[PDB]
Amino acid sequence: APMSPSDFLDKLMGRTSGYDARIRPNFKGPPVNVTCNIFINSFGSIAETTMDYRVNIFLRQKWNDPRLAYSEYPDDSLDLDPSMLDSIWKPDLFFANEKGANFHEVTTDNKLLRIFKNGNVLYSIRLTLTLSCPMDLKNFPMDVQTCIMQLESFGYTMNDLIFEWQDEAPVQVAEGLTLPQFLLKEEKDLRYCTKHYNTGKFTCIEVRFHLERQMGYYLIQMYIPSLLIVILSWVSFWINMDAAPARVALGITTVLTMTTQSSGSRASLPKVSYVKAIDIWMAVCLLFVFSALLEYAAVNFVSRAGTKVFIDRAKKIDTISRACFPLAFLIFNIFYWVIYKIL
Amino acid sequence: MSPSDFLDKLMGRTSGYDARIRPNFKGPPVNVTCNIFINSFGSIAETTMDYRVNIFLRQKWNDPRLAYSEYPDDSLDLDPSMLDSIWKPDLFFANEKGANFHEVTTDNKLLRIFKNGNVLYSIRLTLTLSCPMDLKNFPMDVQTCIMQLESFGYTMNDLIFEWQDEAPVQVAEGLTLPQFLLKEEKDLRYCTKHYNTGKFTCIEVRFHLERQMGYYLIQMYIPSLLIVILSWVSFWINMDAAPARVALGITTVLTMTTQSSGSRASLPKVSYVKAIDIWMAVCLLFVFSALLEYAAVNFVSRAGTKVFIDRAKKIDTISRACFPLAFLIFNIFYWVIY
Amino acid sequence: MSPSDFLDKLMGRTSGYDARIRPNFKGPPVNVTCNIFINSFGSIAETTMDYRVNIFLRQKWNDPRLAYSEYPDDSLDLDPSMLDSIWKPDLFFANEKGANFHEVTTDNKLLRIFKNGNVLYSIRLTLTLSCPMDLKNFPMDVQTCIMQLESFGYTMNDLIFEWQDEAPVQVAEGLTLPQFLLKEEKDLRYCTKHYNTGKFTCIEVRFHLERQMGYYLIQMYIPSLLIVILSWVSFWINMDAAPARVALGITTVLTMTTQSSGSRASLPKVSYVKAIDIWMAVCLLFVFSALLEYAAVNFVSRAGTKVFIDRAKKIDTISRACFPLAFLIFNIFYWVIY
Amino acid sequence: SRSAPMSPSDFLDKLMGRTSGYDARIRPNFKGPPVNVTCNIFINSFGSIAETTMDYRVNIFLRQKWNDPRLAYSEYPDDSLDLDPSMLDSIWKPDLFFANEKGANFHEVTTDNKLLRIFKNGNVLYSIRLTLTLSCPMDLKNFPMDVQTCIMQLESFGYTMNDLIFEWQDEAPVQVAEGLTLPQFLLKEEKDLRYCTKHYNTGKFTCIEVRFHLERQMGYYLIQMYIPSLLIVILSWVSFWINMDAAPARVALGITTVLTMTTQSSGSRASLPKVSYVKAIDIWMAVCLLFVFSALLEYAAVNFVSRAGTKVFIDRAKKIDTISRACFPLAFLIFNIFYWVIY
Amino acid sequence: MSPSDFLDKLMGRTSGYDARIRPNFKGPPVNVTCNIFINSFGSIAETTMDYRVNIFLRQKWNDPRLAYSEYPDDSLDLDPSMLDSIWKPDLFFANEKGANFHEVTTDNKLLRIFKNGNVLYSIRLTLTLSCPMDLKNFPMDVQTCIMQLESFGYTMNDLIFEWQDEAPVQVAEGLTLPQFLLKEEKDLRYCTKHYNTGKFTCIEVRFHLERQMGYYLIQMYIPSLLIVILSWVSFWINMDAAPARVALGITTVLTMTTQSSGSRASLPKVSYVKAIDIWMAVCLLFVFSALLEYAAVNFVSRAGTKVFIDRAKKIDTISRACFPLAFLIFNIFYWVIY
Ligand SMILES: CC[C@H](C)[C@H]1O[C@]2(CC[C@@H]1C)C[C@@H]1C[C@@H](C/C=C(\C)[C@@H](O[C@H]3C[C@H](OC)[C@@H](O[C@H]4C[C@H](OC)[C@@H](O)[C@H](C)O4)[C@H](C)O3)[C@@H](C)/C=C/C=C3\CO[C@@H]4[C@H](O)C(C)=C[C@@H](C(=O)O1)[C@]34O)O2
Ligand SMILES: CC[C@H](C)[C@H]1O[C@]2(CC[C@@H]1C)C[C@@H]1C[C@@H](C/C=C(\C)[C@@H](O[C@H]3C[C@H](OC)[C@@H](O[C@H]4C[C@H](OC)[C@@H](O)[C@H](C)O4)[C@H](C)O3)[C@@H](C)/C=C/C=C3\CO[C@@H]4[C@H](O)C(C)=C[C@@H](C(=O)O1)[C@]34O)O2
Ligand SMILES: CC[C@H](C)[C@H]1O[C@]2(CC[C@@H]1C)C[C@@H]1C[C@@H](C/C=C(\C)[C@@H](O[C@H]3C[C@H](OC)[C@@H](O[C@H]4C[C@H](OC)[C@@H](O)[C@H](C)O4)[C@H](C)O3)[C@@H](C)/C=C/C=C3\CO[C@@H]4[C@H](O)C(C)=C[C@@H](C(=O)O1)[C@]34O)O2
Ligand SMILES: C[C@H]1[C@H]2C(=O)N(C)c3ccncc3[C@H]2CN1S(=O)(=O)c1ccc2c(c1)OCO2
Ligand SMILES: C[C@H]1[C@H]2C(=O)N(C)c3ccncc3[C@H]2CN1S(=O)(=O)c1ccc2c(c1)OCO2
Ligand SMILES: C[C@H]1[C@H]2C(=O)N(C)c3ccncc3[C@H]2CN1S(=O)(=O)c1ccc2c(c1)OCO2
Ligand SMILES: C[C@H]1[C@H]2C(=O)N(C)c3ccncc3[C@H]2CN1S(=O)(=O)c1ccc2c(c1)OCO2
Ligand SMILES: C[C@H]1[C@H]2C(=O)N(C)c3ccncc3[C@H]2CN1S(=O)(=O)c1ccc2c(c1)OCO2
Ligand SMILES: *[C@@H]1O[C@H](CO)[C@@H](O)[C@H](O)[C@H]1NC(C)=O
Ligand SMILES: [Cl-]
Ligand SMILES: [Zn+2]
Ligand SMILES: [Zn+2]
Ligand SMILES: [Zn+2]
Ligand SMILES: [Zn+2]
Ligand SMILES: [Zn+2]
Repeated sequence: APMSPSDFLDKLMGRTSGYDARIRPNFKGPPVNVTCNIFINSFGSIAETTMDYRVNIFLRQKWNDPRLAYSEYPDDSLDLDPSMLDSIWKPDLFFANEKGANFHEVTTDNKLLRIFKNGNVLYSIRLTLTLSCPMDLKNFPMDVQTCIMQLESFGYTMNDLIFEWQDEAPVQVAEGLTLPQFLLKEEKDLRYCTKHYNTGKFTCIEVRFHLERQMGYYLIQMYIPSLLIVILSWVSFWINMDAAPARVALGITTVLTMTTQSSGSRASLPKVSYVKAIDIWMAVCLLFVFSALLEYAAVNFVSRAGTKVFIDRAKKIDTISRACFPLAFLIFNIFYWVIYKIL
Repeated sequence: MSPSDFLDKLMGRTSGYDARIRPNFKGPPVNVTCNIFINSFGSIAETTMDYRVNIFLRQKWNDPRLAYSEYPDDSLDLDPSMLDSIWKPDLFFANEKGANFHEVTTDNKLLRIFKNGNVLYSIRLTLTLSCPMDLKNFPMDVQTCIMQLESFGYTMNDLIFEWQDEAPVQVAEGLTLPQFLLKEEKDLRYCTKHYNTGKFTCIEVRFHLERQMGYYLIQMYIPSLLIVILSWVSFWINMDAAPARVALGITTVLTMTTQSSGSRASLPKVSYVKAIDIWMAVCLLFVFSALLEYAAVNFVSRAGTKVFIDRAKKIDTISRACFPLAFLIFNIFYWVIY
Repeated sequence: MSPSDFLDKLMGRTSGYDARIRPNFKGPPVNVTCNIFINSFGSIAETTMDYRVNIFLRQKWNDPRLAYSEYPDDSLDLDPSMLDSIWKPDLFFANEKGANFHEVTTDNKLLRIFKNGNVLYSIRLTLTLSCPMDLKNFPMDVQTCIMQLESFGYTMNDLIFEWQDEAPVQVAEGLTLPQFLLKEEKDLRYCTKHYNTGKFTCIEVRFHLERQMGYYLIQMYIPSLLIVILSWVSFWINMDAAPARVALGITTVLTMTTQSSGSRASLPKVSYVKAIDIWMAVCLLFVFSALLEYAAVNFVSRAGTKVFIDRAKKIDTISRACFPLAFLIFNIFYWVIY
Repeated sequence: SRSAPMSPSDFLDKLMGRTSGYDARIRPNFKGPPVNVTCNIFINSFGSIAETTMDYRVNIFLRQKWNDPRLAYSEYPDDSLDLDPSMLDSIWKPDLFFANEKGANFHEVTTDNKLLRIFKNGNVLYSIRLTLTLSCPMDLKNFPMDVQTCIMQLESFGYTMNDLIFEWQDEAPVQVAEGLTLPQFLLKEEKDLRYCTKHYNTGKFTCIEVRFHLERQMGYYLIQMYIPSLLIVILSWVSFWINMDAAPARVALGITTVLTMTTQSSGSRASLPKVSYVKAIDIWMAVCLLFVFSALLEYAAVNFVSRAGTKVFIDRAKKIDTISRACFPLAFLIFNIFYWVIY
Repeated sequence: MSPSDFLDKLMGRTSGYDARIRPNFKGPPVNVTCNIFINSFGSIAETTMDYRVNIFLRQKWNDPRLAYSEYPDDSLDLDPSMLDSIWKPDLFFANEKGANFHEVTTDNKLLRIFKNGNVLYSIRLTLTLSCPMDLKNFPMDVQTCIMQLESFGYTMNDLIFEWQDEAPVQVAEGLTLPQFLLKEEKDLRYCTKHYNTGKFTCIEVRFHLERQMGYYLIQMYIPSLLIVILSWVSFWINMDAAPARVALGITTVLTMTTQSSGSRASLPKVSYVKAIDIWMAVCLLFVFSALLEYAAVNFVSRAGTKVFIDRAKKIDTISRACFPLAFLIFNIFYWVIY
């Protein structure tokens, strides 16, 4: 008859085992090789203001512990109760760019422990992580962001512990996982982030996600409504020059609506000190609207004396402006959209 | 037999019971029958794309090691501290963003065992669950929010989940949602997962949430009508009054833009066209056209000759009937489509 | 007898006491008498539809195993660490959204035992309780917020809750709420629950919260009067001044819409008509009619003939008396109804 | 013959450990008079004073002193001994809680922020660092020239007055960190001390109280509230120097000042709780609104009496502006004299 | 010697080691040498007057009880669970508002011991530290944020802190702050505390944060210029156009007030004059004077006599050159001062 599980666990890692979790596998020999892979269950809360993003993952860690090799059962592997994780050695993996992180204990510890005949261990744990993602917003809202995730050892130096991504499918994403503001690109870069502190040299592996911001929201809520205000400023040119309060009021309100439009769009962003692509658009839209008001300043000023010579001279400005600003604004959009579509 | 001695022999020191070993450990998978009582349902957020729920999660399964003959009682209600001593499933919620137990004034847990070794295990949980939303038809949209009950560590050969046949999901009497109607029919299905670590049991319940329309009539649709109707009073005003007709034309356009942008403030920044965007867009055309109407009236009437003053006067008389007509025709189409 | 030896024999190692067994375990249900002291009452949120409270929860019951004769004292005040050694009820709050104990500087708990085995158990708790609100009469509404004390694991045959006869709910002296008046009368009743797991004891207290009106007079009703009264000054202005009368008519309409929408910002998005919606709607009619009044005046006076200029002049003289009259008549109705 | 003094390990074991027979569940002088606990606090930080939630936050060192005869020692000549704070679990100590506490926490980084010192005669000094959010009911009648009294109640939860009594130190019970400033308030030097002895249906419990006096700084409200209101009132007066024929200009100027004043008034109430009594800022805004609203009614009169273009009425209307030009600046100055003198 | 046996003899059961006793307990104070690695630096809030940091805190000291000769290794890297078995300093952060350890996936701690008994102890911490700010020169202000490392329980005769001589504070490569520049030079000093409980070791590091100006040029200073320049176009407009010049004068004043008040929204309510208040105040004078300029032009030109119409015309011609000049002179002064 085969050995009872209770007796087996006691002899392998319990009281009678002589197993010490404070000693690493191959303790006098070469470093432990931990093979990592992650399953991304959820990806979101991508905040420009706080410059971070949230992720829910299953972190898988694989390594060999010869002390856990067994011959008592024919099974290729054994699925163990996760309470046995406290009894075995395991890597001290932490996330270097983590701002917040927690385990999941409902309804029980969200953990998995599997051991193989030859002493291989599979250790999966569910984690929620808030990771820092420094952003370059120069091309906002046509920007593309690279958010990273660093898996590092806190206490073991490179001679004792080394991390490594799986060869096949290191990062997996849940089927049908969508982000409302971004597109998560299929290609994820993998690299080493090996750290050198004054305490020594520590293993660190990295994955980089590429996030492309979706443009459609900004067309509807930012670019189209700015067009509306610029087009509105042009109706001044089809209005009678004698109607001063109407043309001025129409010129002012477009300028002020454009400033609140511009400042309101910057409300959901961090206070960076470089020029963004949306700042260029709003600046130029503000010129075209501001020029339409200066256009009437000229029309009102040259037409002071009611002599036909000046009334017609002022009339000439409106006829030119009626064609030139719509032309000049179209020329600007050609340049603008080509620059941020080509580059 | 004294309860103290009984508990010791069944699951305590003298029992030889090992909670690290599942029931029927060398045999077929443990069949866990689940049912939930929804105590509270709310915090349905479009922005963060999730909802909050307070539930009693009931789990039923058979553990032959816990069968008893010492008492005639069909079942025994045990102190929940004994839950630490017995095996139980590792149920987690796959789409959970936040979750907690309830420990006031004591652990909000229930443990009941039956003669034949059946276990009833109820626990009170608060869960924040993710609910991806399709807002194409907002605010006449209907949302499907799910809840996945999954095993983290046991594969399908060791552990299987299953909904109760009779009344798997129960809702507290008189439970109302201020923004939504929770439909009576809940879909039940399997979400069985296949990871690189293996095949894991997963069962799913889908709630159907129908957004209540009344709020948006009062705070969104009626006040937009008011601005469109306001733009039409321009057509009954004297054409000579340029500042009045222009100012009235502008303010309606700007009030309409702030109205439109303000309605999008409580929503996530999605990149598709919503039903409210169509309404505001068209309302903006009718108000913007009313201003362009005066641009025409002011332009054709430049020279004070009677021929043009009457020609300009003709535009207002047509516009007075045509925009109210055209706007009514639009509402017929709009409300019929959705 | 030394206290150390006494505690050891009553509930410790040598006692044979088992906290997993209830008092009168083979007999009738344990009668727990509850009373609460409300230390703090506030954070009453309409949006999230809940309120926060800080209380001392007192529980009284008899455990014959804790009867003593070793000391003449009527009762003994025990160190609260002994609460872990005795049986106690599993009271939870059914409508609790959040709850916590208080551990600074030590556990905020009290344990007192009496000669005959009676136990007094007081614990300080902060609770966030759900309070579904009816805002039909807002801001002249009155709200009923409840608090349910329930057993999670014991059925009615094993455990029954009951309010004290004398002063079950006590309130700290000078406790005031800035937005509400907490009425002196609190309703007490049974909320006995029937789940598929059985029948569970539940007792309930209902607080009546009357919203204070003064804030809304100053920040909502008076400023709306100001805008309505402002619209009437148009009628004392020259009819030739089109831009002035129109601009004055528009700005009052738009100020009234932002006034109306801004007042709904601190409320949940409910789909029924509130009393404040009626007021703002009617105020909007009187302001909107004042603008339509000038549309008529400007339209009938097109040709500068004396017959129409006087006919248009007649409208203003009637309107000067009729709208102030009609608005006063509306307030008579409105304030009398609510 | 001078033998070696007792080892600390053995000493702690005999005083409060295994061999001691010490029971932390029994109070000092258990069959005798009440334990006299002498309290004092050091205020490390004082802030987050919120009108809306009606509370304030404080970081303190809470010192408690009392005598436990069981902890008297003669084995060392030292007047006192500084003990590892893990020994706090082994001794009896008071059950002090803060009666008006809405939130409270200990500090465990990098170790427990606690101090335990014992004296030859059995006196104990126990200091613990706490962050507390305390409720402070506010009277805003005189806001923003209001003065607030925020209290802090130290109470026993489980011990009645016959077993436990609290008492402030005679010398310097409340100490404040040097250079501690509050941006919105001035913390007055004088702190009131008194008894808050509680009588519940569970009995009579010791309670001692400290009252802080917080005087709100006026400078912020001059710059952001009072001066900008003056600007709008002064702006309304420029109407009186404008031509009476210019109806749209005088009306538009009259309206915009009224509406700017309402948004000014409602915006100032945004950071306050929704109280149902009249505040001092409500009086100011109300009167400022009268002066601006009267300036518009002034033109209603000017426009109405001057209907027919006859010289008699045009001059009669002209007389109103000349009186108003001097009377409103006078009347507004008279109001400020009254207003600022009252508060 | 096996590691298990070695740890048992050095600090475990057979060791006789007592973590409640400090190294050199009857002798001179323990000298703890501190150094920090700044992994992250941010959340610098003016409103709450604090900042957040993520660090590795390194502590070095000698414990002769931990000296070893059993292995030739210069040092040994120990499992961090052994930290509970050894004595270590009670370092706390005096100006800490919030602080936490990091336990994912295991305790983020490092323990290394040397032959001679030296200990290296590194722990990862997130800290929210208070940073009182002087905003007199905002937004051209420079801030000094400090970090105090103090002993809570040990007086100066038992425990002394000290910064490392070489590289006490290290910063992660490529660490940038979006609003500030973290200066390379960090001041180090002693903050030794004297309470009524005694004299306690305290060492301090001061970071110098220079606020980046570019954001405020784009979102604050340039848009204010735009409104001031807009006010000047009034001077090229016909004096007969009263509603146009007044409306243009008003809207610039009101846009400037909302501009000014909106810039103060992200700041604490301090009662001293800031540099941005001076700028907005002066910008408000130039815009307010442009409106008073027309009050003069409209008033002196009452009677249509050529003498006054030209006299009023003279004011505009002077104002057209003088305000652009005077505003340029102001900017020369302003930007040179700060
Ligand atoms: C000269 C200003 C007057 C008032 C003109 O303003 C207007 C029209 C009327 C006037 C003629 C409108 C104005 C923009 C200007 C034109 C300006 C630009 C096209 C850009 O800026 C210029 C000058 C600027 O150096 C001050 C310079 O950046 C420097 C410093 C930078 O460090 C961060 C550095 O990276 C760089 C290398 O070098 C830049 C390259 O080039 C453009 C960047 C300005 C955008 C401004 C805005 C966008 O939204 C802002 C806000 O939400 C609002 C309410 C109004 C906008 C506005 O006010 O827009 C706003 O502030 O035209
Ligand atoms: C008809 C609208 C035109 C544009 C008129 O608008 C104005 C004046 C000009 C036009 C003549 C102004 C308008 C109110 C209307 C008159 C309307 C009422 C007195 C009330 O509503 C009516 C119709 C309503 O049914 C559409 C009906 O509800 C029932 C049936 C519904 O099912 C069909 C059902 O769901 C619901 C639960 O029970 C009701 C009993 O009775 C009143 C309730 C409307 C209030 C509206 C408002 C209050 O604040 C809102 C907002 O903050 C804002 C910015 C402006 C307001 C406004 O716009 O106020 C506002 O939106 O007059
Ligand atoms: C007299 C005001 C009239 C209405 C003038 O207002 C205007 C133009 C029109 C009028 C002529 C506009 C006004 C500024 C003033 C001129 C004022 C200054 C240049 C400064 O202030 C003066 C007086 C001030 O003492 C009241 C004094 O502070 C000292 C002494 C105080 O002890 C008496 C003491 O407590 C204090 C701590 O230190 C100071 C040194 O000097 C300047 C500081 C004022 C700035 C004001 C503002 C900036 O943004 C604010 C707000 O976001 C807004 C909406 C409008 C602004 C405004 O309203 O700006 C605003 O409120 O001109
Ligand atoms: C065996 C451990 C550790 C130890 O406790 N001792 C006594 C020795 C003895 C001889 N040589 C090395 C050690 C150290 C290192 N090994 S270990 O490689 O298994 C180990 C164990 C735990 C660790 C660690 C390294 O880095 C930080 O956490
Ligand atoms: C008996 C357990 C587990 C174990 O510890 N041992 C020693 C053996 C021995 C032989 N065959 C299988 C095992 C595994 C599996 N069984 S179990 O089915 O009861 C079990 C128990 C706990 C588990 C688990 C599976 O997966 C998740 O956590
Ligand atoms: C004695 C307990 C409980 C138990 O553990 N056993 C062994 C028996 C034995 C015989 N009859 C009943 C029991 C049950 C019931 N009793 S109890 O009434 O004291 C009890 C104890 C704990 C409970 C509970 C009821 O409801 C839920 O939590
Ligand atoms: C000695 C304790 C407590 C106790 O456990 N016993 C057995 C007795 C015996 C005789 N008289 C009184 C007691 C009580 C009271 N004393 S005590 O004064 O030290 C005490 C100890 C702990 C307490 C308490 C009072 O009230 C709050 O919690
Ligand atoms: C040895 C400890 C402590 C102690 O427990 N005893 C018995 C004595 C005996 C004689 N002299 C001093 C003591 C005190 C002080 N020492 S200690 O320096 O190692 C120490 C240990 C722990 C401490 C502490 C001081 O202050 C803060 O917490
Ligand atoms: C602590 O050690 C440093 C060198 O590591 C030394 O310079 C300093 O003097 C020591 N401090 C004391 C108080 O002895
Ligand atoms: Cl206007
Ligand atoms: Zn790539
Ligand atoms: Zn369905
Ligand atoms: Zn009642
Ligand atoms: Zn005082
Ligand atoms: Zn320096």
